[PDB]
Amino acid sequence: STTLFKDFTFEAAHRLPHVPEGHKCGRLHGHSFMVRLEITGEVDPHTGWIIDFAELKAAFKPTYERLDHHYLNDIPGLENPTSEVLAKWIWDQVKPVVPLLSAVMVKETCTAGCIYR
Amino acid sequence: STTLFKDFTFEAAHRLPHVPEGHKCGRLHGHSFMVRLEITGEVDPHTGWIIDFAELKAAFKPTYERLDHHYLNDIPGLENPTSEVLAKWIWDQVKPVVPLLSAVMVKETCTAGCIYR
Amino acid sequence: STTLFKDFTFEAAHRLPHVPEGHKCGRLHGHSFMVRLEITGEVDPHTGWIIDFAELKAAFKPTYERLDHHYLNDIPGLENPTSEVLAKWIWDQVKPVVPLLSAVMVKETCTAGCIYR
Amino acid sequence: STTLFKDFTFEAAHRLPHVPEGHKCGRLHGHSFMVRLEITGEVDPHTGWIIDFAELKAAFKPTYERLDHHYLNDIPGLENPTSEVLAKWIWDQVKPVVPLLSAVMVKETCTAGCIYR
Amino acid sequence: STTLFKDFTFEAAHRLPHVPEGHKCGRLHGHSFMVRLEITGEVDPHTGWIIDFAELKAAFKPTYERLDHHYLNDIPGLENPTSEVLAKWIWDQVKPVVPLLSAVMVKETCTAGCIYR
Amino acid sequence: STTLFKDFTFEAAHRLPHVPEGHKCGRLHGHSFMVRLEITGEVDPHTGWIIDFAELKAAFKPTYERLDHHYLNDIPGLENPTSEVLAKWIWDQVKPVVPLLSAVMVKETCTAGCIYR
Ligand SMILES: [Zn+2]
Ligand SMILES: [Zn+2]
Ligand SMILES: [Zn+2]
Ligand SMILES: [Zn+2]
Ligand SMILES: [Zn+2]
Ligand SMILES: [Zn+2]
Repeated sequence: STTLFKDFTFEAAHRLPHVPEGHKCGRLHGHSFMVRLEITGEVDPHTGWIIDFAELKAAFKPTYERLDHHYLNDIPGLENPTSEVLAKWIWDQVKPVVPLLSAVMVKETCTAGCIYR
Repeated sequence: STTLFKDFTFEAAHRLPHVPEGHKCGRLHGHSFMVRLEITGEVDPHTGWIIDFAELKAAFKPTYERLDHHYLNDIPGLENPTSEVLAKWIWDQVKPVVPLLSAVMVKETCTAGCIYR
Repeated sequence: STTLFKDFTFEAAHRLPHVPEGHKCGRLHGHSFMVRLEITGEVDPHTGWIIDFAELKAAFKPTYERLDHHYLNDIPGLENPTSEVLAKWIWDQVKPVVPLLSAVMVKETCTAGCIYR
Repeated sequence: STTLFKDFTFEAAHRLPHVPEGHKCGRLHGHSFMVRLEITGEVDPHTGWIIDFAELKAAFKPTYERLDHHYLNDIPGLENPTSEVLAKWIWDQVKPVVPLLSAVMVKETCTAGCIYR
Repeated sequence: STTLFKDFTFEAAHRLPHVPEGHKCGRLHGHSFMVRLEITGEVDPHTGWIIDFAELKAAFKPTYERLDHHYLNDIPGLENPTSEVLAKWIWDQVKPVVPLLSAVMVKETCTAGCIYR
Repeated sequence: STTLFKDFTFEAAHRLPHVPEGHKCGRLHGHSFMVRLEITGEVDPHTGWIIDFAELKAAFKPTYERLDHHYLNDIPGLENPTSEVLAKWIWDQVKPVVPLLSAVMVKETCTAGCIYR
């Protein structure tokens, strides 16, 4: 009934393979992505934390490193790297290392994002 | 399971008619409104999208074009143009042409708003 | 269902008493905190408001005045003033004087927060 | 050289009377304006300030009063309330009571502004 | 004197060819770029403007459409697309069509940019 | 010529000890500060940079680690930690190790700050 969240940003290149022929999103293009990891459980009586942040950064780092300053399409499972797919992919990578993960949000621009539960 | 949202902003004038006599919100005034449209449903296996963003831009244009750089009180329904009523009004114009709309959020200033579901 | 929310910022010092000895969060430090108060209920058909912002500002001021330009550890209950605890603590001061309160959000930095419902 | 700046926002209705017939700016609209007041001068060796802020807030207050939650065009000197006009008008009102003011910046939208000196 | 500025954002891929072997910036990556164009000139007595905003949108359009949703390295003059080269290149495409232009600010990420001229 | 800027944030405590009896700024308090370092110089013909953004972090690291998650009053030179004094103090710590530094900006809150050259 308490939730935490943490934002990270990464710089990346991608393109959408399944859009019609002219579409601007089929060009190779890039963005400053924002990812929000959201976490839900009990507040620890001694530490007063649901989770240490240094834990959360450590458990995300392997996945973060694959995304940042990379080309998304070269990453297995991101063959079609829209926000929807990216956020599912991210959940799939993070959830088995962060059991208390309750949601992933991805934002490609400042005016548009996607949330996966 | 998956949600998407898209943010727009318009510049309009409004004033509240039902506040007490000298209240600042009863004077002719303006804001940079932000509106957020939230969509929920199935991710298409092939496009990797819930909805094309261009369908949405197009289905909101007419309602948008009515709000932007206008005086709100002169639009039928926006007689009492608080944030609450305005989010409800946008939902009401928008839900018929975007069946997957799951929420409307209105912000009048950067420090306050309202969400209608 | 309609939800309102208002955002406030205060400047404050704190430190965490229960982290291990090296840790940077055990040092005397501070932040620009953000508290989001969120309210749920019925829109008044006459005023077009779930609540008047003036009643909200007035009901939170006592709590705000305690938090702002202060050292958080010196407030009873905020002895371990993390986000999770800061937010439960704000809910307990505010729920009694704002019965439609539905959530409290606290952010310490721009990239990390906590929500209590 | 040392410079201070302070940012204020106000909400306000306006319209531009000298744009052509169709033009959307010639329709009654509003924005959330941002004004930045910039001040240059000696730092006092004892207080470490160029100026007390409360002395800037109090010296701006009467100009800020006339602008916040008002229709700009009713204000003499603002009959044509473009950004360039509105920043030169604020300097004309503030400069006499803050003789260290060195610039005034007005923004109407988050992406556009104007600087007068 | 008076100064105007207008901000644009474009989404794009690039990478640096002249950085050391392993350097992250030599991978294909991208950013959400910010470009600020700054204009300096006389305010016209009758319109109250330095320059019509959409006279400026229309004049940046061909330079903008080439940068947006594109791969910076394919464009002639941007074979080494650093901030500093980007900014001067934007200058060189725009200056000839916007005589009053007085500065180009390019930003690659929220916390880093460069100003030419 | 060309200017680079890079922004950093740190989380600190302070209090001013030279303000009158009651003043809110004389109480132990904190902010999320922001510091912009600004650098001016030749763009290198081959690298297309003025300075390497990595040589800047390394040279600033020792100063940033003294300010971050600390109480500013304990640091010599910051006896009276106003924005103005702090900006000047950052200049004096950084200029010897970054000779192309041309300005330092400090922001205590999102709505106020100070530039030193
Ligand atoms: Zn994209
Ligand atoms: Zn209003
Ligand atoms: Zn802290
Ligand atoms: Zn306008
Ligand atoms: Zn880059
Ligand atoms: Zn302070």
